[PDB]
Amino acid sequence: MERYENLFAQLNDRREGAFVPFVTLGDPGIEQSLKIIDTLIDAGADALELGVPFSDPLADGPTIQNANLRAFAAGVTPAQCFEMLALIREKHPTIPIGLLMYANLVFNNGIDAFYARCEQVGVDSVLVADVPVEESAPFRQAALRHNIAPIFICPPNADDDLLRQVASYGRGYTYLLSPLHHLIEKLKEYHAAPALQGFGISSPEQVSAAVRAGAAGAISGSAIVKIIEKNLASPKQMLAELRSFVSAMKAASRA
Amino acid sequence: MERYENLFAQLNDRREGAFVPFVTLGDPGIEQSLKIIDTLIDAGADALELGVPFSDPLADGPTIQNANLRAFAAGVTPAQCFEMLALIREKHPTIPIGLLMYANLVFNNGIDAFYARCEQVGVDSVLVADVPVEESAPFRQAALRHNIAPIFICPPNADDDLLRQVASYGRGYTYLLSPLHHLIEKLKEYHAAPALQGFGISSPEQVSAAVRAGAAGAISGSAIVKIIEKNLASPKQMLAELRSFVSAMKAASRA
Amino acid sequence: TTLLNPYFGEFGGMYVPQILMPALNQLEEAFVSAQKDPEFQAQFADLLKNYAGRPTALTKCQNITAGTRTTLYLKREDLLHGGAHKTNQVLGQALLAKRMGKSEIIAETGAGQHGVASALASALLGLKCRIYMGAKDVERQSPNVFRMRLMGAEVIPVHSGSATLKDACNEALRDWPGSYETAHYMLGTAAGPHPYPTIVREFQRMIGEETKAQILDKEGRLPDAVIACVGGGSNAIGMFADFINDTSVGLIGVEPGGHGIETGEHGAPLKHGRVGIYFGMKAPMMQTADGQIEESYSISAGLDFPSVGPQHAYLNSIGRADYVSITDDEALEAFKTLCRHEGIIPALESSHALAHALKMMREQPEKEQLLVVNLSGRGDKDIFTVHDIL
Amino acid sequence: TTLLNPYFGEFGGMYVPQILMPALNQLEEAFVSAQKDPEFQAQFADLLKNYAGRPTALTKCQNITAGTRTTLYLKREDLLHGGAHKTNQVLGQALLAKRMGKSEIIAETGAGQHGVASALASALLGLKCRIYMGAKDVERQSPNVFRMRLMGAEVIPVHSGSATLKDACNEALRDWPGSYETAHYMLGTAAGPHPYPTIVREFQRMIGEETKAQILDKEGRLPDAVIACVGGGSNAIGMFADFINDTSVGLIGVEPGGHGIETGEHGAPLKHGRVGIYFGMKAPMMQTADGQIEESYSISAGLDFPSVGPQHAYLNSIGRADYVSITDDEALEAFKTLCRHEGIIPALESSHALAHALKMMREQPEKEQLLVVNLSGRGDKDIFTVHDIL
Ligand SMILES: *Cc1c(COP(=O)(O)O)cnc(C)c1O
Ligand SMILES: *Cc1c(COP(=O)(O)O)cnc(C)c1O
Ligand code: NA
Ligand code: NA
Repeated sequence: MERYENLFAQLNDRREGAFVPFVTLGDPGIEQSLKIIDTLIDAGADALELGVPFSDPLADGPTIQNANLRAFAAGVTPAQCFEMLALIREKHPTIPIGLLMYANLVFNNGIDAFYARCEQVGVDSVLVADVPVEESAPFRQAALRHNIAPIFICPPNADDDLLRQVASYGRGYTYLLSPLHHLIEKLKEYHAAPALQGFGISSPEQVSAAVRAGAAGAISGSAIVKIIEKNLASPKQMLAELRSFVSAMKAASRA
Repeated sequence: MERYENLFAQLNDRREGAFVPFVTLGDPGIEQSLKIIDTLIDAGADALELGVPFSDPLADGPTIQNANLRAFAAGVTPAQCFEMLALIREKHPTIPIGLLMYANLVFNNGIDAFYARCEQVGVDSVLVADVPVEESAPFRQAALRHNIAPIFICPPNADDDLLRQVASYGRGYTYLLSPLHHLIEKLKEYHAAPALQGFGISSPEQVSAAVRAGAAGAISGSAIVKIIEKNLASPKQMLAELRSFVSAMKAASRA
Repeated sequence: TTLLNPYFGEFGGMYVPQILMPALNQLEEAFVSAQKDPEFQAQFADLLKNYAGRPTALTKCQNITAGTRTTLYLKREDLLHGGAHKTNQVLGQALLAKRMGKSEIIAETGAGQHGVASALASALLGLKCRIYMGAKDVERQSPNVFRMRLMGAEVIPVHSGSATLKDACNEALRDWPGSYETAHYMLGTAAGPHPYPTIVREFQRMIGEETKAQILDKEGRLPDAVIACVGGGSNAIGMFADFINDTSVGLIGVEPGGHGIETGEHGAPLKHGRVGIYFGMKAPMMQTADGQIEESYSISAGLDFPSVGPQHAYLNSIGRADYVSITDDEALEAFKTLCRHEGIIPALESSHALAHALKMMREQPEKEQLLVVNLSGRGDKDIFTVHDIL
Repeated sequence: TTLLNPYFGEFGGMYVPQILMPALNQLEEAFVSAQKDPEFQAQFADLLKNYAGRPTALTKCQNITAGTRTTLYLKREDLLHGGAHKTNQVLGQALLAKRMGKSEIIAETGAGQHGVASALASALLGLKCRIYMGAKDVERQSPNVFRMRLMGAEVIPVHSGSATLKDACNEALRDWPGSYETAHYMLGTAAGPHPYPTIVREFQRMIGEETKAQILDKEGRLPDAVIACVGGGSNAIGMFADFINDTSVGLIGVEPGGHGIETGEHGAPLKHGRVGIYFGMKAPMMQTADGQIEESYSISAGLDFPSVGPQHAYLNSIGRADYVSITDDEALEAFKTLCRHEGIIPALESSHALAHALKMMREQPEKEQLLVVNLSGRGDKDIFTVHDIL
């Protein structure tokens, strides 16, 4: 499948950036998670990034730490997340769906089986948070054999050798971690996958700003997850305020 | 004065041993102590050994440790003991009175002043528990200048040099700490002061036994002090049982 | 790209977020420079001799071995300043921070002994030290938290996850990408991402170097085995390294068997866990079937690291070292036995290595064998755990 | 009659009951034999090196002295096995017991550290150890009582008198006349009747011998002063002895000033008590006007001996050594200051000697001076006394 290539062509036809929310699967429970996700899509998300709860999410700050706490308080496991993903794909055939994973959950019971499971349920990309390009070869090769895009982060200070390697190794999109003007042009120069700016994006003006700098779009997670966190004892308020935020953020991305 | 020489001549004229009780001055208080002492004399004590309460009586076992505890619970001090001694001497002019002291109380404010105070109140001898013959020269010399007998202990295993030194240095009586047949004859050989057996004497048959072995008599303290200890809340019972014990012990000493 | 190999066979590596790679490559390059720099070697040796008290004694224990053909020596890391071997490598790491121009130290700790080590070294060397510690371990390690604070370090409780050592390890790894320019992360065992397994080995290898010189002086030959407990692997690899190429010398590492390996309540991932990837490395881990990391259980709080250094999983796979386990009650017996027969109070971590030497002696009392136990620490800290249980 | 002089000027002697003299003369004669016997010297040196960890480091403390002309070194008795200098002389005394054919050891102790020392040495050397301890100190020194019992010693509470250290000293002196044939009394400081002040000095004099060799190696000249705290006098006389005939070297002993010498609540009998006779000796004592012995007060429980060794009262009277006092709050400040600026936790007893060195530096910061403090012990035992007060 080439869901990301299809998306970014569509959004280039409309001179529009993508707006891509992040949530933890299962937070605050499977049924409410599946409604949160359907609300994100109906409110305008162009693609989703979705976390599988892990015991030691050493690259995440407190808001996502606490999302994973909530999902584990609900008994969420990686096998229940893959059931969720198959359901979300059967409702929504074209939106790209990326996972944010920690290595041990991909390596667990075998890296090629993890990427084969992704391909069976309809996942489009996987970012493994603690696999740097230097350790990535078995992950990227297994991702490519099962038609999954391996996503890499380009750090703010990435030297030229690191830009060329992210360019060569990634597919789908490049995660440009948050004056990106130089790293964006260098990425285009090396024919990298289109860039999505991420970390910190929590307001419409940043969405606009990332698209103006030349990125293809922006990802936001803590800001979406804080809305869940804020609204736990009013699930219907939760859906409405998620809808209001996403609709705003995606409107900032339109030309 | 030569109160001990007078006593032992009198008791030799009657082929009798001396029976000499020990008590702590002030136990369990000054007034009851002064009645205990008068009871000991009326019941037949030939001489008295009297302790001045000291904070660290490192040569005494538990019964006397606790006598000193009781005297300090009553506020007894060495100056109050010397007032007591002057009173006891004014009631009783001929009985010999020996003190059992710890060194620091004699050295405190000067060894010659301590023996001068003894001589003023009418004390006849002083045994300092923690002054061995090797350290005794200033004590014995000051005792002799103020006509006080310095008493030494002859340990059960005393070698010949130690027997000769106790013989030479002591006066009044020799304290033979508890088959003494050899140490008794050696003492007589060296013209020692007559021997009083002490430690453990608590029954009449031992009094008899010490006199038969050749000693001039016997001293008993813990046994007298346990009668005080046993009878504290019945002062009149205390006096009666002290009278019964001393009368028994002195009768064992008669020929 | 690295200067040195980040793996030991399949195990090891650098599994950190991309933004942390430059901090690891910078630390690697500083370390290869300092290992060739004779001035850095003489500053580290002078601190280890005149500050920490090296060399430490090698004590024969003739009362424990009587009536058998075992001769047992104890390498006395309990006499090192701080009471455990952890001081050696903190001093080295602290001097590496200063050589890189850093002013601040980040450390994690579980039972508290690495925190104290890092806080003493930072006080001596004028570094500003902050330590992360799981909040359930702050609550239960009152005395170490106080020591750290006396020594000027900032102790930061970590409440996420299980609020124990692995959660503090994650928090250090979340702070360093924003601070590596002026802060060095002084990792507490021979594990984590390269270069840490190799730097901590090299900064603890004086344990075994001294032990070889001392046993050749006293017996004229090498040991039949050297035996060390294995929490994360630092004291054992510091005893083993200088003996790896002496092929007749056995290398025995002892993991905690807790209430017994069948109960599942143990801390023995090298022989009873599964390989995973976490804390920067591929190594055997305590983990669930689905890959969530779990805690290690032991009566000794210092054997709580839930994996193991990658060089021990490699020396096991090739057969050069052998790894065993000792349960809480064998460790407790060995602690009581050393206190009463040699007048030495051993840490309960080191008591697991002594317990295994005692079983080698007792199981075969007429086998002639020369054994060295690395007595990694003193056990004054354990005397009321031992009280309350008995 | 003795082989060696039992006095130091007016101070010292043998004021025990007659029945104890043969035990002292026998111990004197064994000790003069062992001091000439090269086999006894090589058995004691091997235990002090391979068991106890001698020699101990001499550490320069450049962070404490910055911005002044003081250079301060700390002689590291805190790194000795057991955590304090008391181990050195217990090992010697234990070997003297065995050379006399004794099988049993009697000791007294106050804060518990001598009890632990004596129990470790008795466990190593196969002696049966009983210790007397005032019952108010058993109650307040739970951790040391337990250590002793772990090491196989019998701890006997003493309830008489004030139920503190002097009361345990009396109880030892009441048991020995019935047991000296098979039991040796291992006295805990350089005091008591001859020969103990002289035997404990000789068995602690390696402190100062090592310090002289170490400071000549590192600075090429002797110290301007060596400074040690004075409870009963053992660690100080072990630092001072090898320097007595180096007339340019100051010898400063520091007694505890408690809440301040004017309050009367102190433990400084050498300079603020009166000479008396007790525990076997003529020496300055804490005593009432009428001659009852009193306790010493200090925040440090180990400075509780209520007199002082006779050789310090003599070295004071002739002007060879100088003795001062430091209050509880100066000791506490010096403990906090060493923890934060050198990463060393000192015992509160030794903190009194460090406090006085800090006042010599701070009072005259441009005076050039080379100072050695004897760091008699480690202070892990004190960290919550220090907590609770702050
Ligand atoms: C922490 C500690 C250990 C375990 O750590 P390793 O890295 O495996 O050495 C062992 N002994 C002591 C005394 C410890 O403090
Ligand atoms: C007991 C002790 C002291 C005091 O005893 P001294 O005989 O005066 O040395 C001093 N420091 C430590 C650490 C102690 O344990
Ligand atoms: Na482990
Ligand atoms: Na004192």
